Amino acid sequence: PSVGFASRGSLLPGKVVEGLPVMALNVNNVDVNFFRVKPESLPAFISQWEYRNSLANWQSDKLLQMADLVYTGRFDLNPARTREKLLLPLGDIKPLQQAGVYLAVMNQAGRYDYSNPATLFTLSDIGVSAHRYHNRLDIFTQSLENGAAQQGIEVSLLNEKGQTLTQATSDAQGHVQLENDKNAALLLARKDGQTTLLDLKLPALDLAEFNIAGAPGYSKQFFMFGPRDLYRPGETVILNGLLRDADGKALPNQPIKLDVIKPDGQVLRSVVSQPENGLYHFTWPLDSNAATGMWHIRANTGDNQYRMWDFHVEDFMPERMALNLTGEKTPLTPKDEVKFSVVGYYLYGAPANGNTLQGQLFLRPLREAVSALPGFEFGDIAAENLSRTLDEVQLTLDDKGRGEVSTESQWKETHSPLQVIFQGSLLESGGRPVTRRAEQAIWPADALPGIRPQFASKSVYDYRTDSTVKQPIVDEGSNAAFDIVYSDAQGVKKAVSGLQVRLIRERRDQKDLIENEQTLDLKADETGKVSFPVEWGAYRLEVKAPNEAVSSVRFWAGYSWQDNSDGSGAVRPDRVTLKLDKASYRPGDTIKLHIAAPTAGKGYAMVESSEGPLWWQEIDVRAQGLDLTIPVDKTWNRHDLYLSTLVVRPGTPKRAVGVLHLPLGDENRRLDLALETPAKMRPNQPLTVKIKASTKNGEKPKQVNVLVSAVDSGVLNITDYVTPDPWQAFFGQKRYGADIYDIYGQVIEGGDGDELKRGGKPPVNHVNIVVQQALPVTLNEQGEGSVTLPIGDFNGELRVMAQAWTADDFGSNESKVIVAAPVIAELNMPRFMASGDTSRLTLDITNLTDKPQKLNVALTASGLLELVSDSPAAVELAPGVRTTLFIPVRALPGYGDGEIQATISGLALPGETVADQHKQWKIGVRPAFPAQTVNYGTALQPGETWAIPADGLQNFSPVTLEGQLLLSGKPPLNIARYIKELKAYPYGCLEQTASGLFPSLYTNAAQLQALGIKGDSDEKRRASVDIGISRLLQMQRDNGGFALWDKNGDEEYWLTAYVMDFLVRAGEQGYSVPTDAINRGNERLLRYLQDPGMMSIPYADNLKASKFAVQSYAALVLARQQKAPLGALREIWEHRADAASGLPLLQLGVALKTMGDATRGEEAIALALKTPRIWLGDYGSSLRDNALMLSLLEENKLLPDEQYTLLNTLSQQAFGERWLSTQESNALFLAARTIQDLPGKWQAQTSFSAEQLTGEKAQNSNLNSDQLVTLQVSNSGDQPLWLRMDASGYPQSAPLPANNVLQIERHILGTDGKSKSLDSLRSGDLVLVWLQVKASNSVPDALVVDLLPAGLELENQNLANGSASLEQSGGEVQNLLNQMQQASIKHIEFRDDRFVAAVAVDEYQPVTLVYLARAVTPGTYQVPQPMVESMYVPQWRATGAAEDLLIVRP
Ligand SMILES: [Cl-]
Ligand SMILES: [Cl-]
Ligand SMILES: [Cl-]
Repeated sequence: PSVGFASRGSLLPGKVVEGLPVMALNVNNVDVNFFRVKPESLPAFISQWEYRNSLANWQSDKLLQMADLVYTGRFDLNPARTREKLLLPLGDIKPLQQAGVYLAVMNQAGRYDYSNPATLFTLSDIGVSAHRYHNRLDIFTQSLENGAAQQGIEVSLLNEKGQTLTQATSDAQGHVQLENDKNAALLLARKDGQTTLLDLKLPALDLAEFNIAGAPGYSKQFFMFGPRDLYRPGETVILNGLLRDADGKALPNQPIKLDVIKPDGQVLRSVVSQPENGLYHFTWPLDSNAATGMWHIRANTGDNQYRMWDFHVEDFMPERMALNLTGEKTPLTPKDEVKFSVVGYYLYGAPANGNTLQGQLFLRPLREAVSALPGFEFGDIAAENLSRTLDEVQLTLDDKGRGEVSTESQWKETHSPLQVIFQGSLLESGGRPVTRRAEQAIWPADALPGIRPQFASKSVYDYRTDSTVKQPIVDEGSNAAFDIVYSDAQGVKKAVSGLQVRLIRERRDQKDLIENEQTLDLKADETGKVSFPVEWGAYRLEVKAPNEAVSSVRFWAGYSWQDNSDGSGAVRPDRVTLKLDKASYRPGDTIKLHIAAPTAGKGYAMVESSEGPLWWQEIDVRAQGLDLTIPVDKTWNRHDLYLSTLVVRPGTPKRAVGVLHLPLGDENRRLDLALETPAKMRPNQPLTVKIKASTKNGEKPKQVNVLVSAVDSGVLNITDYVTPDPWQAFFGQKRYGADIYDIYGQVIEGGDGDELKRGGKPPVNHVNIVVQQALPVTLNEQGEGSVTLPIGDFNGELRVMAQAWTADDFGSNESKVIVAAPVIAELNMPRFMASGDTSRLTLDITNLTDKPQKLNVALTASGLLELVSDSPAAVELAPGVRTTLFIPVRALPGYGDGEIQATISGLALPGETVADQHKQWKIGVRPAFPAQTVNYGTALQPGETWAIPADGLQNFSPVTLEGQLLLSGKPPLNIARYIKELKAYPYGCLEQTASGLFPSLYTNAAQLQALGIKGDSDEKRRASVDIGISRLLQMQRDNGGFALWDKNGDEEYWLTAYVMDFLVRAGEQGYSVPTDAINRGNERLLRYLQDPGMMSIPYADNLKASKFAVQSYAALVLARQQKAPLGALREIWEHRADAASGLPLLQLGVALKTMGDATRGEEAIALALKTPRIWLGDYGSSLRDNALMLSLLEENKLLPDEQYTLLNTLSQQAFGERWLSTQESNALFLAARTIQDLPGKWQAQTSFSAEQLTGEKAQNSNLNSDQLVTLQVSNSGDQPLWLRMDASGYPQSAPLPANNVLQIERHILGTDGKSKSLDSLRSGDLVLVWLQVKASNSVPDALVVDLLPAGLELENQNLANGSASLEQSGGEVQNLLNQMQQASIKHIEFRDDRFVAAVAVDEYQPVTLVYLARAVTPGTYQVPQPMVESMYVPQWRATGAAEDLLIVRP
């Protein structure tokens, strides 16, 4: 009993019309109404309509207000009881033959439903295909069916408002060139001869199947390069630069502005770089307190289009070993055993003989099985057990440093492609791994079916998994389109017949209901396009190939509440395989292109750039292929040049696109750079690099400049660093500078360092980073030169890198130099040690001589290190043999460094004298517990002095004690942070009305503008107060009391005092309130003081407390008018014990003082500031009451010291409050509106300065323990100064677990999801450390510092290539990972001695954090407690439960 639009397209052709396609079942008569959309403001209609399937009855009023009804036509059909689709004769409708975009709303004759089927369309046989560029836009007009009517004058380009900007004609048969805008919205065709709609708001055609990728530097090229992309905090960043034009040619000496960007996006430093001999060179030191993450240097050549140079800043350890994990290139069959070949070796040139390889084998689905087909999914999504942990790998490499990893197949009957991932960790003799990942593809057949939905993927919430996930969605009652391909691993589409295309409806709340079935035949290099009528709910489209291989994609049918993925539903055109005769072309050459389209079709063939086309027209394509000539022009001096083709053929006219990069990079512009270095060398000796630049036929290397660098391979392998190539930078394939738009897809068919200070001074890491960069040299007449780089005490591999340049000639080369001693003696130690820890250090002595060696190793420990044993080892080593000495050590108490020294004897050298060798290794030591923070804050009056309390810095060790002193002229409470808007609202009930106007009695537009708060004009605000008064007066009852809405309603006792307070204050602020109303109100307030017994508050939990709050408020309002009888006040005072808050007592106190009883008045006020805080009925809270008490004290100019105490308390309460009620923000605004009205100027004389300190804003000053213990500050100003003192450092001993506001707990799980037994921990084990943080109020700036036991090392997730994955190894704690994904995390840091997370937490949302760690150095370790604290409020702090010692076994 339904009828709806089947095509859901935006354009039906004027030729082969057949009207609008409609699918009906048992519906004989259909009433359709057509509406012509108003030409003006048409983009506003499209954005509101969003190309829907149906029209909502309420939302129809707004949408159809910009469209006029032209025809009301009913249509006669003949179905009695099949759901056949049919035509709609539109040719007889004369108003529809006119220009404009139409909307058809159909309904069953006498049916009334919530929504009726609706579609937006245009009747036209015109087919435009626009091309967008950075400045211009070239449109190509055509025609549907047999004919390519190219003439195009009719181009209506409308903006966001809905006004046409330009319209003209050009080129052979017809074409048009127009000015492009950044905020352009539409494009329309023809004045009277039909209309074609094309909008720029829709995503441009997806060219994902085409190689249109490259650098976006179409303008003057600036190649940013350096010796590495990975730095440690405290290192000097080296960056070089060469500026050239679009064709790599030299240009005049111009300055380039460079900015250093932090991971948070803030700039650190800005410089103006000037070139020296055509070379740019930027150097600056990273602070030791620098943030870890992806930093970058951004360059500005002058085009204001930034050039980026990314670099990691991490606590990395250079790799001392190389690990190669190799699978098979070709996918395995489901019957095949999975095998990985392992190769490990020390970079100093020796195999990893006997080294342990620990690892994980995982089974995962291989859905993105063909890289050549991006977006195409392969395999059954409904198939179970495709994600598993296969085995834990534990093996020893042979004498050659070789091994093999294998697992028998446990997926022999799979119909879906799978993958086996080996996450292998090759371990050092100390336990530190070198981790790598290898993947093995498994294919159920040689060719598989692949599915790509043509519809967008939007983020839809799923309450079955309680997590929002982006999934391909389509509107309910609309057809779902899909691209189906039968492809091999390489991407070539194979011919197949008998594909079981099945539309399955998944159970909502029995079994999966098979909705529709199909049979598909595919041709080679053909993309199948299937469309199925979809109803509602969960769906799955599965295609089965005759070889039994099954592939399926899940999709939801329903509503979209915006939240769309950036162009997820973009049109993908059919491919036109374009072939070229030569691999590279030049200005003197002539290109011969073969256009091999799927079928015949007219359109265009051209050469493009980012500034426009260069071969504007070519129109024909005939038979099966077309070889055409393109003469490459001499003025084309750029490498962003591409080729493009378009073909169309009617049956609907199927469109196909072809795109290909035109290579213009000549090989004669490349320098033949040769580097001659020795293959092997000794440490502490200088390395010599012999450079030789040349080129064939020419052989003239005129003034060649060479920049030589040498970096440790163990640094470069972490980020698989590629040697910077200047030829590929300036001449390599640049990105496609165009965007293609066409309508063939819509055609109808039918401070700094402060976080590290809170955690504690990190121990120093003494690792050696071997990096060298010599000055740029000049090569002589022959093109010869030499660079000598001094190499220190390094044992490993060194990568020699060189960059060469002239004006247009660029070269790059690399060579590997092994730096190794005759006998290598290397010590493996943890990253740091804590006080009271024991670590088994390992010393590897390797004989790299051809002769046997006899040595003595003498060991001693200095600093905060001591040897557990004696180790007076006698070492005898045969050629190429390595031994490992176990050196157990203990870390002494305190913060500092430790050292192990080795003096080796009997080193027999050939020819050379036998002399003693010396080696030193340092380790950083720190306490095994987090730092504590002491915080002080006070306002110093002029002349007055502040000194640090004697009991303050007593628990800190002076060595690590650091502090921060912030001085300012304004209080720490910033009202703009809590109040963004302050506007009058004179409507609603009695409470709402008074609450929307109370702040409006005191502020003004000038004050709000100075505060940075949005408000009303003074005129609007005053008019609103007057409206509110007149409304409130109508709620006054005959007894003078006030009701909630009407004068006849029940009396509201607290609100009567509230509204009376408002109305009396309104009078003092220049507003008129009738005298009779005030008198009646005051008479009623007097009844409250005299008669609390007649008060009916039945919902009150504490009736006496409620009655007391009413009387005290009534008392203050009458006393401010000198109308409160002292007898009544004294009798209310006798019941003071009834108060449940300080506010009623402070109000009563002010009343007693005002009316004459200063003794009882001062007693009440003093009692109020000691009394802590429908339910109570007073609409109150602690926050509100503290702000009202503050205004009361200020207003009555009493207890200024108590005012400063409440102001600091308020600042912390506002900070910790999720949302503020109207009365809280009102009270807070009124208490803090006068503090920013004072200047920020301040003066102070301090203990740490001989010169006076002055400023106009808050100026921080870092302090050391000498300064802090004698810290004294004096106010030398005429205004009060505000000081904040934060001191941090390790205590002398470990404190006990404590918590205030915040809560933290730590638990360690194994990768099996079970609790890990902290004794049964072995060197190499991966563990999941789980933190849970809770809070009794909002902590927007919580800093989680989890100091590690020295035996645990973090798996740095930022350096994915060199570490184990949290995602892959955390499958058994997916609940915890999902909880963590929901947390608001500012940043996460994987440091040497700690895990750090900056997070927001509150009472309704506990935070879950999970991190992956590895047990490395064997020993017995102290476990520091987990810590969490607020940066702004350091008193919001928690230390988790004390844990048992951590034992790491060998
Ligand atoms: Cl080991
Ligand atoms: Cl006030
Ligand atoms: Cl802060």
